Amino acid sequence: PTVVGRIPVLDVRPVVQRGRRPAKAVTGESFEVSATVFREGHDAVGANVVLRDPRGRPGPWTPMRELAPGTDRWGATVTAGETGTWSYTVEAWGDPVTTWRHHARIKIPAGLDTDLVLEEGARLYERAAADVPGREDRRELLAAVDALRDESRPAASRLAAALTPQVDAVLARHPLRDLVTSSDPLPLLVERERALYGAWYEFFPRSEGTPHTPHGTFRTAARRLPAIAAMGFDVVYLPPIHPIGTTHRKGRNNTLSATGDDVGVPWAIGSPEGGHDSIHPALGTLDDFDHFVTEAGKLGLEIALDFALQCSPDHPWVHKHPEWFHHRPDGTIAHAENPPKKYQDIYPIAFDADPDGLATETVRILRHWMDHGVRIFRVDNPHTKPVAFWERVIADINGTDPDVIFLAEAFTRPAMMATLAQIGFQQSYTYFTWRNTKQELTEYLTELSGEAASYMRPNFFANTPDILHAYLQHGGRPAFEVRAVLAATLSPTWGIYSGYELCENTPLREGSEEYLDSEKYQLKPRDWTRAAREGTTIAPLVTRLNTIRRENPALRQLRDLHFHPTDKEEVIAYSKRQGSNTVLVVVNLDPRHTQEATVSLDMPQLGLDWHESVPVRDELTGETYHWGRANYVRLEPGRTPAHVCTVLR
Amino acid sequence: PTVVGRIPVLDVRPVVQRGRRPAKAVTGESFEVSATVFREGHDAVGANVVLRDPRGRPGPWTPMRELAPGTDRWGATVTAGETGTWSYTVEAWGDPVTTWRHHARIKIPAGLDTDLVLEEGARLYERAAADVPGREDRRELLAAVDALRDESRPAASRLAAALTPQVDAVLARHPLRDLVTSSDPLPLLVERERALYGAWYEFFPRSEGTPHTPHGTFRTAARRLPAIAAMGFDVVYLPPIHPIGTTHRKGRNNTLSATGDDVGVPWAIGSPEGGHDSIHPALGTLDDFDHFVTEAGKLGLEIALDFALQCSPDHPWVHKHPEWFHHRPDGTIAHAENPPKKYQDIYPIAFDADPDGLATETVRILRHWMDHGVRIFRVDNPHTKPVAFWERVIADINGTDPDVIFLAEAFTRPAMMATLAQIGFQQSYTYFTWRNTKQELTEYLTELSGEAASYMRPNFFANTPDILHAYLQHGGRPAFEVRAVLAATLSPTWGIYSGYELCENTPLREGSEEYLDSEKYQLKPRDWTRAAREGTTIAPLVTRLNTIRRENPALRQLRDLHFHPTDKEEVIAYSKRQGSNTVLVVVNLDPRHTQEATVSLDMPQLGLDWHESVPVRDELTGETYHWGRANYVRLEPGRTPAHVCTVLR
Ligand SMILES: OC[C@H]1O[C@@H]2O[C@H]3[C@H](O)[C@@H](O)[C@@H](O[C@H]4[C@H](O)[C@@H](O)[C@@H](O[C@H]5[C@H](O)[C@@H](O)[C@@H](O[C@H]6[C@H](O)[C@@H](O)[C@@H](O[C@H]7[C@H](O)[C@@H](O)[C@@H](O[C@H]1[C@H](O)[C@H]2O)O[C@@H]7CO)O[C@@H]6CO)O[C@@H]5CO)O[C@@H]4CO)O[C@@H]3CO
Ligand SMILES: OC[C@H]1O[C@@H]2O[C@H]3[C@H](O)[C@@H](O)[C@@H](O[C@H]4[C@H](O)[C@@H](O)[C@@H](O[C@H]5[C@H](O)[C@@H](O)[C@@H](O[C@H]6[C@H](O)[C@@H](O)[C@@H](O[C@H]7[C@H](O)[C@@H](O)[C@@H](O[C@H]1[C@H](O)[C@H]2O)O[C@@H]7CO)O[C@@H]6CO)O[C@@H]5CO)O[C@@H]4CO)O[C@@H]3CO
Ligand SMILES: OC[C@H]1O[C@H](O[C@H]2[C@H](O)[C@@H](O)[C@@H](O)O[C@@H]2CO)[C@H](O)[C@@H](O)[C@@H]1O
Ligand SMILES: OC[C@H]1O[C@H](O[C@H]2[C@H](O)[C@@H](O)[C@@H](O)O[C@@H]2CO)[C@H](O)[C@@H](O)[C@@H]1O
Repeated sequence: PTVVGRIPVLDVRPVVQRGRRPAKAVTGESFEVSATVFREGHDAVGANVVLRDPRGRPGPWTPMRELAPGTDRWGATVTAGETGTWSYTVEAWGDPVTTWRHHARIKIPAGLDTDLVLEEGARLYERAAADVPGREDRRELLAAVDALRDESRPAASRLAAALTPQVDAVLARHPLRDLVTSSDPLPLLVERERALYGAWYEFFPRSEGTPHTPHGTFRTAARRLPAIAAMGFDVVYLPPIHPIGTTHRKGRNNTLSATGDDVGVPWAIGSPEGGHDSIHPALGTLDDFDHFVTEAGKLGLEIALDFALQCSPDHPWVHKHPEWFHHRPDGTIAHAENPPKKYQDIYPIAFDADPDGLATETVRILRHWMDHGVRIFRVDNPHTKPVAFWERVIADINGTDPDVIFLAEAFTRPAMMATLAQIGFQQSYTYFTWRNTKQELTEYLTELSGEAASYMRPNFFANTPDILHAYLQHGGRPAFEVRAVLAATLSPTWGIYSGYELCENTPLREGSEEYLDSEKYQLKPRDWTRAAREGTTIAPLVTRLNTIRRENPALRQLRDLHFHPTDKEEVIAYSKRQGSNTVLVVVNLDPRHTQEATVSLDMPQLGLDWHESVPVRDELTGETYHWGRANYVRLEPGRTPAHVCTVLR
Repeated sequence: PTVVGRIPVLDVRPVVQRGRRPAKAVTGESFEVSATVFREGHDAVGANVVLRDPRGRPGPWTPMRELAPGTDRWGATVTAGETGTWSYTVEAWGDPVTTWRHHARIKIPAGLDTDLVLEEGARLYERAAADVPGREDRRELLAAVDALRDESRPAASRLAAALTPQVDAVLARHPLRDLVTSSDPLPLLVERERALYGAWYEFFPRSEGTPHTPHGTFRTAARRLPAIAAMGFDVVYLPPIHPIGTTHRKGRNNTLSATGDDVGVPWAIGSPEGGHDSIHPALGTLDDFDHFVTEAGKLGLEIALDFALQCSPDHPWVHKHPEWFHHRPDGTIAHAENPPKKYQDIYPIAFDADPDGLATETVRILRHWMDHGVRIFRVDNPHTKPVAFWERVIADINGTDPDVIFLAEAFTRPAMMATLAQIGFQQSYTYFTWRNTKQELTEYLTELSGEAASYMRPNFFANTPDILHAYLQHGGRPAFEVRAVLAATLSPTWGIYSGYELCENTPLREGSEEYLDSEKYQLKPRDWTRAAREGTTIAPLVTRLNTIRRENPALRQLRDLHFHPTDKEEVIAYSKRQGSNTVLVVVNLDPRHTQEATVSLDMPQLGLDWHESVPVRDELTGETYHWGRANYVRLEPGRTPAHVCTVLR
């Protein structure tokens, strides 16, 4: 057996890990399958994609086209259906009819061998006719065969009868394919919509309490849910809900020693009261949690729980499984670190003495929470545990429960970030927060919407408890408005951490990305009512963004994205499409100064001619414009951060 | 069972066809193996390359280094030995000693836990000692262990005793490696020196005849061999040596109808006198050929025969194997083409009726010529026969005869060119002749010396019978001098077609790359003696170039190559290295005007400091200079094309 087939079909993409891990999609998502296809000699080739579902059934006729002239790179768009493990193959073949046609068009006017040429075409068309199941379509091709062979008619007339639109239409649907050659199948893991698309809201239940009982419970924290669903979110991400240790507990503002009433950091998991399978007694009981989850569901909210594989010094594991920790020679366990950040309040796990015990327990924990309706886990700092540990765990859980979604909070280097997604994390946190210029934003989203989309699905949290960017610190409310538009229009999954709406932007100190008086170390009650009546919240903008996303398929996908040029460095423009839905966005990245610019649209990239002028609606205001090749915009910070326009049908 | 190992080692390179075809080397050739290596958490990793020979034996300790900070990309150089099929693995591991050292250097001055830290280092070094086979080296590490544990000594003193050069030296050779993880093996095909390195001379024996018998024979053509060996060539490439057909024979200057004396084109193979396994009767017999090959061998010349899988209309195959041709409905066979070039004098082979019969016969033919000492085949237009056909043929021939070398004359698109090498062609013709500007030359050689060197070995023919470039037509002798220098210094294989030395540069007409009165269609006798006495030949330059190549290992490899900047667009500078041999070349690409420029050497890329001034010798003249960071040159066309300098040790 040779490595190349009769008709070379090489380097099929997408490919992950040389085919050892699957490429990714979700239900209804489209993406481009490509390959390098060519043949010996000078005759024409064709190619098509054969997409096979989990039961092995082939999809529709999906012909490919060469993507640029002389490159021999071919592509076609395919669309995932139901969830599960799919496969894709590229078939390449000689296209003798295209070849003949080319030669005929030249030879026949030139009077060169007209009878031999026309007979050769007749025999090609007959072979094509012998495969066509339709009787009418067969009749049509035999009628052309007859015409081609009618030696009483003029050459150019005979030929023209084989080149009619209705002959072309038959041949486009049922082409004569010589020497069909296939690649080896590549795998596609198709998952549920939410893996790609969803809006996320993070908050700490404990901060939503009362004057009598400041430490909120699941019963009191439930009252925040309706407001969260009303802002248009689909997922509520909770920090750790377990008991919190006392030894080395952190006080307010990341101070080393807690005082008597300090609540500590939820990520310092575990005490004599319980570990990762338990509920912090101040939040209530498992039954209260079930109530929280039921009420979330009725509002169309799924819960994502935080999963942090680490322990406070008081976690039961410390004495029950000492070999899950690395001990120094005096028996002590060094506290966890991410230099120059220190986590004095927790111990890191050691994985190499009892990897089987750790796997078994981890998945029991996850299954416990799964039995209570948590189908989405936000995994804390996954890059500080072994990659192969996550690979085995996710495989074990998705083996019985494929719907479960894991989000990797890996703010680390590219290689680890990529690899974590490739070994099975459905979603990933990203570098979004550190992309604020037009050049940074354009470069990064080109990367994320390109080849990386075959393995990574990004979750653009405009802020987190650990990340308050200088852009927001220095920008104020207009900056919060911009970042919200960007996140919500550039990724089909975005998120905010509670307080973002209120434009909280006081840092711990100059040049830090920590908040001052961070909610990680203290209860942080918020006057939601006042903010709403005094209009000091960007909650209405947030709500509108999620509505626009729910109303526009283009914003619920990642891969179709194009950046259109402008004459201003502060002003950025882009478009996204899904079927006939097209969304066009123009953002002023300057939060302090009004910017006026000219936006030059790539009209073909919108599916229009250059001279066309088509109507749009700015969905933020309801206002209408007529836009084309070049357009003046004027964006005043505070009044408008951006135009988020749909192209009107 | 997981795809990722305990310590991630990913995307090992070189890789060809995802591991389905081997990466390439020759004996004594060095190249970089790389991989992406990292781990969970913050501790250090290390990595090494394990090269395994055909009998499975591991090479030496070959430690890798990260190639750029923060990239997680690691590399080391390896060197191929004997010929055959090898394998390479990258091993990745935790490097606990580097990690410990880092922490110690900080903690010990800071007075933090000095006893615990020093004991932890002691126990690492003890484990390191248990692996070390050397007794002296073991003693050295245990002495450090003792020092580290000597609680009577100052902390910083204890530490310093574990960081001495002689401790480092032991640890560099025998490191403590945690959690060793390997990539899956990748294949390497190591072939003989001539596959990469060699100088080629093409001529037509029939042109070297006598006044009585103008049509030269193998006996008369042999007289040219001594002069070819004296110019320093290693390989003589002969056009087809078989009988030439009569039907549709071409006349002089590619005219359609031959007249009574016209000899025709050697590529129009076959007549009633014989086919591809026969000798043209006007060249003599097989015994005469044996004499030619024997005399070539005594002069250190190997012969490459042309292999052109195509027929004249009078080849016996036409009636013996009609199913090896495609016949039109009237029974005729369309003559071969490469549009807009037509080959009326030959029929192309059809491969799909009797592929097995074509394979069997092709390899019998090659083996015939092999039994007569032809161990190199120049394959004519391989891209017009199926890629899998070439794969099967080369594999069959190299299966029994691994020393045989095949050169692909595929002047075609990148995909086919790349693939033909990857399926087993040892060498390839290239775009060299159409790369004449500094930008073209720099770009193309960066490509050839980069990733493509894992599968493709280039053969830079400065001219061929089918390619007389405009640069030579418009440049005259100074152009010939430049192109020679380039070809000979940029590739470890180069070549010329007879008459190049005489600066023959008259095209068929303006804007053609054909020679006027081309040797393909006529006997072309040359007064070699007169040209030598009158100095109208660049044979002395050619000879000097081949001597320089024979005297300098740097020019017998491809992959080590760097372009140094200059302030003149017409002047190009580059360097190549192999061990302590460094060659530096500066060429004036302008054949009409003197050019003066400043050449700014990347001194580190030469292995020197910026301020250093190294002596060089221009090997073309014998003159000596002292060169460094910035150097004035002045290059007068006709007097000097280039400086070809060796850096003096
Ligand atoms: O006949 C049309 C063509 O004519 C002229 O081209 C010259 C050229 O200027 C000469 O130097 C020489 O070209 C060499 C190249 O130097 C050499 O690299 C190689 O070419 C290969 C390319 O390097 C490789 O990329 C590929 O080319 C593709 C290419 O990527 C595509 O873009 C596409 O090319 C089109 C051109 O864009 C288009 O403008 C025109 O080209 C003119 C050109 O302007 C003019 O100066 O047509 C082509 C579309 O067919 O297609 C090609 C694939 O065919 O592969 C090629 C080699 O196949 O080899 C050539 C010559 O052997 O010679 C040409 C004239 O022969
Ligand atoms: O001196 C340290 C460092 O401090 C400052 O970094 C800022 C930065 O300006 C902020 O925007 C943000 O950084 C983000 C990045 O925006 C984000 O991309 C990501 O960074 C990743 C990179 O994308 C990726 O390339 C890789 O980084 C490697 C890098 O390729 C290496 O070249 C090497 O970088 C060195 C730099 O040459 C040097 O400038 C300095 O870095 C500064 C930085 O200039 C400055 O603005 O030192 C490093 C050598 O340590 O190393 C890194 C790997 O460490 O992976 C990173 C992943 O981090 O994420 C960061 C935030 O993590 O925040 C930082 C504040 O630290
Ligand atoms: O109590 C443990 C630890 O939690 C925090 O750090 C988290 C952080 O919030 C996550 O976003 C990510 O960086 O992982 C960290 C560890 O789980 C606190 O900020 C930290 O001070 C605290 O010690
Ligand atoms: O005899 C056929 C054909 O020979 C020449 O074309 C060659 C060319 O020289 C080869 O090196 C390569 O390109 O393939 C061709 C045929 O094998 C002549 O140039 C041409 O006129 C002639 O028809």
